[PDB]
Amino acid sequence: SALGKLQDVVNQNAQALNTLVKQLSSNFGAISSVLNDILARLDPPEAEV
Amino acid sequence: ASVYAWNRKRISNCVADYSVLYNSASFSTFKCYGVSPTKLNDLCFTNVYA
Repeated sequence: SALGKLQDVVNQNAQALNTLVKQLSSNFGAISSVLNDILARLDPPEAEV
Repeated sequence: ASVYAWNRKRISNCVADYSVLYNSASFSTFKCYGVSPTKLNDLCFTNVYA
């Protein structure tokens, strides 16, 4: 634990990036979290929503 | 079958041409909710139930 101060910075940056990528897998109330699935499954009037 | 005893048929291990369903005018209502009617020929599915 001598070099904890640098390790905290590295861990915080990696954790923030990891959480940012994990947020892509959430649908946020939509039918799916994948854009390609929405483009392939729906017409533009519902796809815009 | 009647609505209280509605018949459920499993559809699996087949290639489906949905274009004959869209282009047929015999159906008074042809309304899809979670998928587009014209994209049905381009996707693969499982757990199809009628």
